[PDB]
Amino acid sequence: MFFIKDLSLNITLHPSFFGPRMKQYLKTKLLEEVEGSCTGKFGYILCVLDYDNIDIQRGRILPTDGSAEFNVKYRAVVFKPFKGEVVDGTVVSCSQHGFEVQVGPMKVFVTKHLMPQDLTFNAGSNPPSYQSSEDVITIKSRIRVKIEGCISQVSSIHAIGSIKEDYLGAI
Amino acid sequence: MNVSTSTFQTRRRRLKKVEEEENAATLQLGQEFQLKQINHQGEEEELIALNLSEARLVIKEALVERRRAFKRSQKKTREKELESIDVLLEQTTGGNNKDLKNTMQYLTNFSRFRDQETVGAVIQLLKSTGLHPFEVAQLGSLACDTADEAKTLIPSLNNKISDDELERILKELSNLETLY
Amino acid sequence: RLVKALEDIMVHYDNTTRNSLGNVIQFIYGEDGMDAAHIEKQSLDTIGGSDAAFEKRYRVDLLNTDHTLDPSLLESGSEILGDLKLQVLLDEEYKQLVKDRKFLREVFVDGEANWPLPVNIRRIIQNAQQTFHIDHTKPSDLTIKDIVLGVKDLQENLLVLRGKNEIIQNAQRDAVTLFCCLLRSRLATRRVLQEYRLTKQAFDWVLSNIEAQFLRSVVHPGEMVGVLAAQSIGEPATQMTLNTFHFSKKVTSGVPRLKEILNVAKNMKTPSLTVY
Amino acid sequence: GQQYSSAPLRTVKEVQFGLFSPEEVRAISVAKIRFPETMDETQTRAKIGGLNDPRLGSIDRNLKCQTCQEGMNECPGHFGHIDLAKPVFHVGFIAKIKKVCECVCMHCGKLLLDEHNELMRQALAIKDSKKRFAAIWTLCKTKMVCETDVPSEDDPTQLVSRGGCGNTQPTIRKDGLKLVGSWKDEPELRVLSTEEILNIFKHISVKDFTSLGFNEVFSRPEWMILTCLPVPPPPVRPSISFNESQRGEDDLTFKLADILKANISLETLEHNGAPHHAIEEAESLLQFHVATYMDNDIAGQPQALQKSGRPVKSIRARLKGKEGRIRGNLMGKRVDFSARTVISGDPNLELDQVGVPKSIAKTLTYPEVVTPYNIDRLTQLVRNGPNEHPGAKYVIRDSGDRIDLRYSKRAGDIQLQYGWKVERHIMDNDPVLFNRQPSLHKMSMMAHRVKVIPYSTFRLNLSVTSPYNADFDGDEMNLHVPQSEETRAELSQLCAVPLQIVSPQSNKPCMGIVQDTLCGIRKLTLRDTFIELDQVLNMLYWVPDWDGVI
Amino acid sequence: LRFGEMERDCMIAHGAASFLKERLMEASDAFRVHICGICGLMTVIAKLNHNQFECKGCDNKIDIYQIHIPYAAKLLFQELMAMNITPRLYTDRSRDF
Amino acid sequence: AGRAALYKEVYNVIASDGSYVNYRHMALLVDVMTTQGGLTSVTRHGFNRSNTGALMRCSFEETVEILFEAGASAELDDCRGVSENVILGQMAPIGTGAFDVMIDEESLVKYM
Amino acid sequence: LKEKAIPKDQRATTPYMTKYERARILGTRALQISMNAPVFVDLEGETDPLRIAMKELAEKKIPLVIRRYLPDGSFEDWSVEELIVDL
DNA sequence: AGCTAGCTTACCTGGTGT
RNA sequence: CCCCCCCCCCCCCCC
DNA sequence: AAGGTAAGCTAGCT
Ligand SMILES: [Mg+2]
Ligand SMILES: [Zn+2]
Ligand SMILES: [Zn+2]
Ligand SMILES: [Zn+2]
Repeated sequence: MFFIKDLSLNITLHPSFFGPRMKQYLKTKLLEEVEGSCTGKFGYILCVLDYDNIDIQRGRILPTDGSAEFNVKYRAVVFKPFKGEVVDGTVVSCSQHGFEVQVGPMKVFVTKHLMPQDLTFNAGSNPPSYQSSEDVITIKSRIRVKIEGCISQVSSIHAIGSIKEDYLGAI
Repeated sequence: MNVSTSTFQTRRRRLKKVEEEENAATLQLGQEFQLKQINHQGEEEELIALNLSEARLVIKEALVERRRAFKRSQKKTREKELESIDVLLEQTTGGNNKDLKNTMQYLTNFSRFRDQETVGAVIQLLKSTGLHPFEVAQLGSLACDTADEAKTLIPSLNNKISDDELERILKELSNLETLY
Repeated sequence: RLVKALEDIMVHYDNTTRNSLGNVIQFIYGEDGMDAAHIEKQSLDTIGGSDAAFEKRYRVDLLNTDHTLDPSLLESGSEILGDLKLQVLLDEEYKQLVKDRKFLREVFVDGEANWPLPVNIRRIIQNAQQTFHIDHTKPSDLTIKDIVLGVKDLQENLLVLRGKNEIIQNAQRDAVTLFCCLLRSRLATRRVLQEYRLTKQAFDWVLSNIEAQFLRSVVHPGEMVGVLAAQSIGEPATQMTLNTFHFSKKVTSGVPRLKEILNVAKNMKTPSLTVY
Repeated sequence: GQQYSSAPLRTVKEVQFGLFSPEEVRAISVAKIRFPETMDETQTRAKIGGLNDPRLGSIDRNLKCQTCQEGMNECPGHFGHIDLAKPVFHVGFIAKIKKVCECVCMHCGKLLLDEHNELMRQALAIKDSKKRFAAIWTLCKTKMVCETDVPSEDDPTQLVSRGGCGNTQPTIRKDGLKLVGSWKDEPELRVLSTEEILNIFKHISVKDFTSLGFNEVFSRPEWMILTCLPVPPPPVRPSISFNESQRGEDDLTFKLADILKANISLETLEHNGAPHHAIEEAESLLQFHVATYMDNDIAGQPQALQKSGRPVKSIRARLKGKEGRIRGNLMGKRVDFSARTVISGDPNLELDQVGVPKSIAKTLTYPEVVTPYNIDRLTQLVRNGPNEHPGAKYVIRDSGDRIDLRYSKRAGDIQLQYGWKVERHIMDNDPVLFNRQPSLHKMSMMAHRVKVIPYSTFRLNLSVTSPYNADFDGDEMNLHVPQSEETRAELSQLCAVPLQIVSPQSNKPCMGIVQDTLCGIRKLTLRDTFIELDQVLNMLYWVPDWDGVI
Repeated sequence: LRFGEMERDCMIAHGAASFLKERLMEASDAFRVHICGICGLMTVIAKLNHNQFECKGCDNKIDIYQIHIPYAAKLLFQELMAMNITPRLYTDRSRDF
Repeated sequence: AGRAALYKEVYNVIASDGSYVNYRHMALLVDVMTTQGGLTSVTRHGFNRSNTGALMRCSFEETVEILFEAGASAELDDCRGVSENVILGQMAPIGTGAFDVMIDEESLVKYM
Repeated sequence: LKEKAIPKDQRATTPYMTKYERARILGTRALQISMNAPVFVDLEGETDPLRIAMKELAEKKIPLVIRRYLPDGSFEDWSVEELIVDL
């Protein structure tokens, strides 16, 4: 996972921008929209590649308004999480319910019940931790999580993860 | 919803049912993440999955070259790696893109292989395996000691590779690992 | 009904006349590829008259002392008499004018000469005669090769269909057949020299203008030629007083006959046979 | 209409016609529709959870759609449904339903003629879906038995089983909205139930129905029989709600309540101690209203009259042309930016001009965008206002909200910004479309140049009279004002009066010199006609383009 | 005033396509609908404010388009659906000529 | 010969009332009535029964009965007729619409 | 299938610009100029968008291309610069 | 009682405004 | 749903 | 105080 996908946005440009710095404005409008965005379909569109070689093609002029529509062909780095993907990450939050791990652009939440039964919460620590006879999971620790499922919300993807199984947990 | 991005995959989605299936490590990723992809030239091209180390370098490269283009139009190591990257982002990105800043810090902090030289050698090694781009990316991103660790965390590998061949590869990777 | 049946007919970028299915109705609009507004009734000279009258008008025989071009007509006059290589060109010219006359008498069986065609040639010559202040007294600076080849070459530039292939190229020839019959009859050597007293400068200007005008005359792709035709038949039918007076056969006419035709009426009022 | 939507704007490239599966109708539906009642939820003037906005759209200027929460000029309205107690034929398909029956075995649901019969093979071969169906029908109709066995392609001595049952086929005839068969001392006559036809139609193979006119995705033969009825939203059946304590319900709203009422009586009857041949009474009634709602002008039958003895408009009725949706509202519409008055002639007008009464220029506007070229002209026009002739009526901001220059407290202090629009009055030399109905000519509609003039008539040059076919014995003419720089160009560059001089209809001019001018031209150009110096000088000065050379 | 059928014909004969469109849209009817990209119906629940789209019974909140059509056509389409006929509108070509 | 006769007759009616309509207009009509197998009338049964767009054919004479058959037989309107774009409030492929207009970034920069 | 784009060499449409092209070009450009678009010609005191467009067309400084569709769907592209404006 | 002849029957019939 | 209003051009002969 | 036609279908011709 973390992919390089060929994608293409359609952008309508107003006649005031029909100057020589046109292709410039188009490429910036592309990055304004596309970069930093997040769809369920392709995932997180993190960074657009080969800025110098983005394909503008010809722009068809839209009938009653002046503006012209271009289909900007481009290629970018994407992050799509999946069920069963084993991910390495950092603990960001910690409660009676569990802990959230940051994996690149997204967060994966680990349920109290999706951890070994030996691991138990301790609110009486600064900051709150999950204590075991061996390890202590807290607000800065590195964890290997197995994604159990995803949910696509607005402009992000969140997932639930387990550390119950073998070879998973604190690293 | 919004004026979102299209793809090079052409759908025949006419009235017909939301027949959609699961996404796993049965290597059933989307139709969007099928092995047999089609580039902007129309040619069939194989899926590009990136191990953290690669992805780190791709983004860096892209961003550096972008800064160069922005300087043309203007006319007419470990912790320092993070320090520096956050300065390149200041210059090439919109700042509002919190996703990329978050990714860069993650990639910078979780990459196994620093320099391009080593990443090329990792690519060369896993190249020959004949495994799926996803399994190849996971082998580069996840640090495993035993073939059991690998085959457990990457279930799809199951009968695809010998236990010792996988264990041979795993040694080459731990040897190729940068000393931060 | 006429409008609703023709709405969708239009001239495409291949000069073909098609409907909303892209089915071919006409291979070129109006069998000639010309816009109706750029057409004027013109007389095809070659068609009519005595055979001897035609001969006197067009025949140039440099090998005959009484049938050459008089040296008062052109500068080359004296040196042209008895030239075998030029008579070859002039025999070539005359044989075509005869061929054309035969062809025309096949199309217009009754010998009607006045037909609406593009490019009013009479007016071009008139304007040339005016522009240049032609003096029907002084010998022309034209050569036999200048007239004969000038016309030959102009014909190559009278383009209705562009396209590299024998289908379209034949199609192009077919489309210009009639205009050329007119063009050749009106720009023959004896006429150009004896009738209009054209100079090289003047003859060049006539040729350049026939070309420019000919291309302006061609239909424009996008022409909603279907509605045009419906409205063109439709509106004159509304100004029909009829039926067939209040009285050679008492045949049904006007609106009821047009009605008969469009409906493709099986039992028609006045069935009749004309036996020759 | 109005308000920004992030959705991608596209055009319709294709229209896929088809039929609604009952499953679709229910899946599309926002409300179940249970009560014949419109509202008064125990007298309370507000829509009921039963009919019209049980979530369908607003009756009031409420801004509550409940579904989209959008409000009137935005909400398209959402369909609901009615689950019918018994199946019913769709009036429109009665004959097709009949014909399909005549092609299929009314028992095993097989096609009566196999690809075994030679004439049938020819029919199957037919590429055109419609034509193919007519060939299969004329062949199958007459086949009154479902053969078990048929003579093989090889030797007819050795018959091969093609499949299907043995069963006799009924001779079907239509009686009202029912279909009655006749099998074979003395024939058996019995009505074919809707449920019965449907069960057979559900059993017709995909290969079989696609061999007939049908389509596996978009229109399965089973869908011609209504099971689940879609309820159109208020925008289709407007409640013309005059006052608080007064109704105003649409014809369709009542017909639907009749349908509903018929359906409840049936469901109650059939659930309770159903006296089986009292059920067929309420069932025939449900069929009648579902039929009479789509088409009321049914061939040889009693029209569904209203309380008033007024036939009740079917949906079919609204689409039947010349003033009727398709020809009435779609091929032609009444339009804004249009004017009409009596026409009169003017020798002092240029061929291509049109005299426009000040009144009409002061009403008709052109939306001109504020640009550095006209920023000054437009501010004066705004300052002049809506009542002075060269003036304007509205200013339209970047925001989209309109400033009415006759009521704004800031009407005398508008500082225009590039990009705004000034809806200025129609001015001299603007291109406008002028027309005289019946427009039977391309020349019956031509682009003229404005000339703002006193008096209430449109004024035109007499030589333009001929193509319009207009006299001045009280003729009226229409004027249409283009609103785009793009459409103004269209008028001036394609349909300007001078452009129309020589007509392609007869390859000659369609305008010439007429009447007084034609009469006096003969008179002026006679041999005895001589003009003295005095007159000569004025005759010369009258010609505008004159060289100044006597 | 009526820009009737006959007047539509003269405009066609002239070749004034934009003028014809302006007469029938901006100067009269013109309305904006949200079409589903799958079932092609006017089913979309545009809560255009929260930027929410959705065609339930397609479970589609992604493949949605906006189209500019004469309100009378929107009416026509609802009237055909009212009689069990599906006039599905698509923004791409399936066939090809 | 049917076409030839058909023109001859159509012409003779226009000619009778004195008037003259250019050859091409009558030719075009006579050709439309002919291009199929035989004589296709300018009627409800004639041309309107052609394989054209459901939406365009319904705009003349049989409206509802047409749209009903369109539904039953799952017809697909290609949207290339004038009538369809008129119903759709779209620019028809008529004259001014018979082509498309594009900005070329290349020339834009070249002119500045 | 972008095999519909007909190459520059082997382009059989007219080298001359149709009345409809001219009308749409002028209209388009005038509308664009009207909505504060950059102008490619020195306006010699001009202030009307149509008159500015006619000037742009006369000096062949209109950065537009006509896409001429053929019955099958194929098409030829013609630069306003290259098309002959006789008419 | 195969086919066909004479019925019968829906479909449309210019444009605009008290 | 009526109704009206509009349209009702041209032209019989003689070379 | 319709008219012409294209379906369809009864009655009454083998
Ligand atoms: Mg009058
Ligand atoms: Zn709503
Ligand atoms: Zn059977
Ligand atoms: Zn849908």
